Amino acid sequence: AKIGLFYGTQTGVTQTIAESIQQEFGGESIVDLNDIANADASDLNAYDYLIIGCPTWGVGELQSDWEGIYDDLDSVNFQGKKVAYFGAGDQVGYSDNFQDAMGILEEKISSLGSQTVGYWPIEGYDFNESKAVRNNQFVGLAIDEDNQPDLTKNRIKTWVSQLKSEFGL
Ligand SMILES: Cc1cc2nc3c(=O)[nH]c(=O)nc-3n(C[C@H](O)[C@H](O)[C@H](O)COP(=O)(O)O)c2cc1C
Repeated sequence: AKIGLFYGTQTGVTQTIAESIQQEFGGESIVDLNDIANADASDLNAYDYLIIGCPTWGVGELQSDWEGIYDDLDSVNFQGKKVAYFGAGDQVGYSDNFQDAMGILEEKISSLGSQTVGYWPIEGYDFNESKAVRNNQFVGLAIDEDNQPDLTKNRIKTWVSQLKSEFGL
């Protein structure tokens, strides 16, 4: 597929969101799903369009599989590649670290010559601080199954429509 989606998950939510995103794009012919736990950093080189999914755990920390491959990211060819991001978080229980993991990954990957695409509005959420927020907007899709599960389906629909316009679809 032209789009490679790499996700990490601890309690399965980010994987379910990833599957939904793949479905919304049109399925396997359009988006390849890859669990970062079973990947080598070089696997990301096979795609020119990437989607990076990761939930936040601990206190604003990267999900363990992403944490484990983080130091290898600088060896990947991200030069001129368009990269989108999504994450699962809990804005009520972790208002000061909402979606910090997505922010950490974008901050690292965007510093490696890539182009972040898929910015998302912060207005549909209530939180205090987030490393995923730059210039008053999220660096990618923020999903909250703990507090806003009813909004997930339409958020994904909206975001994917937005991304197609930015991914050549
Ligand atoms: C112990 C614990 C720590 C968490 N830490 C954070 C955090 O710092 N920020 C946040 O946005 N959500 C945090 N969450 C919420 C998770 O990101 C959320 O439940 C998400 O759906 C988990 O996704 P996953 O199932 O893909 O692992 C935490 C939840 C728990 C139970």
